Amino acid sequence: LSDEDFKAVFGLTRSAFANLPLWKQQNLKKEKGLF
Repeated sequence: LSDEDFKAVFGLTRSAFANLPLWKQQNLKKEKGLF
């Protein structure tokens, strides 16, 4: 997924995602079915 696609899926950029704690990233990926 490119940045725009990622933002379309997660509602935030990959940078904003990386700005999140890794457990939050885990939960988000698991939530959005991309784990």
